[PDB]
Amino acid sequence: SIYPPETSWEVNKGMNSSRLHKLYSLFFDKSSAFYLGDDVSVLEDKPLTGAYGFQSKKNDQQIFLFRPDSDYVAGYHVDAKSDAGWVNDKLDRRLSEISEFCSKATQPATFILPFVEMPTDITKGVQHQVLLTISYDPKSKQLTPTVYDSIGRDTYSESLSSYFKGKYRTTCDEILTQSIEKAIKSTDFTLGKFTRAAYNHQNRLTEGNSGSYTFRTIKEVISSSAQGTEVKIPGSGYITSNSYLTSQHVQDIESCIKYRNLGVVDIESALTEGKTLPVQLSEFIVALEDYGKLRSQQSEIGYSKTAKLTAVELLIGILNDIKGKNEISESQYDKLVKEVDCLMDSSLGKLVQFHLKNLGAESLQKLVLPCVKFDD
Repeated sequence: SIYPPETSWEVNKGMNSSRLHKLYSLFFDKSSAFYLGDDVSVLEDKPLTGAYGFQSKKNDQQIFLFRPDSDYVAGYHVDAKSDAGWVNDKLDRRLSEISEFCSKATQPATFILPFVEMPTDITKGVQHQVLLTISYDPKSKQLTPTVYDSIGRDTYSESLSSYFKGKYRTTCDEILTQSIEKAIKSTDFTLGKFTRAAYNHQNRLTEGNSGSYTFRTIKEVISSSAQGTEVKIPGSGYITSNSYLTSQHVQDIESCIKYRNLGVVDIESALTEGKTLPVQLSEFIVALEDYGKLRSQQSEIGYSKTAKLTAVELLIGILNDIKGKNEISESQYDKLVKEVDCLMDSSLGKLVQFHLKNLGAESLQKLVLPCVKFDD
């Protein structure tokens, strides 16, 4: 399976398990604002199926980060006459696997699992991205569950009176606490206080960018567990959301999803042996081809559509020729210079600009010139 470059994506347009996995590649990119190799290093294994293991350099603690899964879903019923909802069987099945790992765990661990919360009895379909953290201390013996939420509170001109919270739920906390209680019913562990940390002042049905917030919280919870520090979030350690999810964070995310072409084997490698994934030139070709496909489609000033499909076609041909063995005709290089202005216009430009920066060239000509064979 492959995580394509989705050239038109932006953070307000939502998350899914595949792209949240793709963003995991930035955890060992020293160039990225999400870099963790300072804070932790890879572990072996220590087999927690479906999770990546990490050992902190600074202290004793073990961090397990679960790979996103489209079945990590909890549904809650807004109507409080109904039952609290459902937790999908797979999410339940790794509350049980965490608890069995902890039953033999001998060093303290934190478990990080990104999942999706949704209201089922409301006709409207809304998905909301949240983060489950379970930390276990081998001497308590406590699992403390926490949910990080990027859309809740400051409540007031629009809260529920403690009457109406008896009538309506806004959260899967009731059924998720039940799931965790049932998962440790087997064991001897005492269950710590279930808390939900709601940050980023107030948002709508929109997640719509909470995928990006919970990815960011993932990096914050690994960093803070490695250094033995409280987790800091908006409204509790960070001034406002833009302190937390800064503009550099947003673009590290947007460039990863928009412009790279990663196979899941590459990401698994990247976090099972703690290494960066250098951008290769084939990705550039693929990114162009899917900017081409998606720009054929619409809108059916500026450069015409036929102008930029003729642009990217010729530039893909060049990059293919450049790729193997092979080298590029001088006749074809003149065609490209008269297309260079079109390649760098309007988002297609940011695509070209991204790859040029990640393959070490100042421009198209400087990228392709060492490659040209003049006659003669």
